[PDB]
Amino acid sequence: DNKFNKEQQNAFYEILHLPNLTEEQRNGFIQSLKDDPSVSKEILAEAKKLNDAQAPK
Amino acid sequence: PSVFLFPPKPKDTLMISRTPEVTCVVVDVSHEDPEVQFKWYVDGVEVHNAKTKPREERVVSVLTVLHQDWLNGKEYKCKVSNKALPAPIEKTISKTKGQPREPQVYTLPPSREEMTKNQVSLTCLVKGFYPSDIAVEWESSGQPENNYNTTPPMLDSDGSFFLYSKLTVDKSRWQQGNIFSCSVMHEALHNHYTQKSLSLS
Repeated sequence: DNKFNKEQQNAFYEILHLPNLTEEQRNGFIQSLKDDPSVSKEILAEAKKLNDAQAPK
Repeated sequence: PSVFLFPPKPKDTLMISRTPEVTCVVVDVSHEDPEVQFKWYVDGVEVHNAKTKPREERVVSVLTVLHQDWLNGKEYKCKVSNKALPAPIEKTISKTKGQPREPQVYTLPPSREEMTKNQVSLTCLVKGFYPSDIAVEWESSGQPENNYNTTPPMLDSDGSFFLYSKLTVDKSRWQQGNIFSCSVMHEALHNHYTQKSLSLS
């Protein structure tokens, strides 16, 4: 929201560039970062988990 | 001069019978000049219904809030004055923003493996809820069952939250068909509460 959270920003950058996520999945995680910045670290882990699970078959 | 600010209990904000309150706590105060003055603000407008508990050897201030104001995302802020400290210290708290989502409540019976034991575990899975503010209780035939523990909410895959609640009961009570029920309280629930029962087939 208003103030600079380093983990929120870093999480946002990574999720933006995760190669295996769809558009809707990407928007969902980024929306969670906006709504709930205090759990940015856990949101990123869930995003990476989904990204790796959807790695090119 | 540390300044901490806590939200009301999830149950207090949801149940009209209960009284929700925001709490402004402080430690490391000057024994030199240990008076301290709180000035509260709701959405940027000053209120005066706050009460300061007697000091301790910790000075805490309690502001009572309207259930609906907290649930509608109003901002609360206490200004802490003190002559033995530079300028005042402002801190703000609010309910977590974001689209609320309804919890899914599932009761799970004890594993067949646990039946060898004297006491068995009654499990309640609560998932898919947002924000994380939630309350959980157990009861049996009207009366409260207090021998339970509920994990804090944990972030799930889809950004929502989940938790588990474990009620421990004597195997005897479970095996003679006693009815147990878990009640969950969340803003995205109808009437802010629901209950699910669990019993032997």
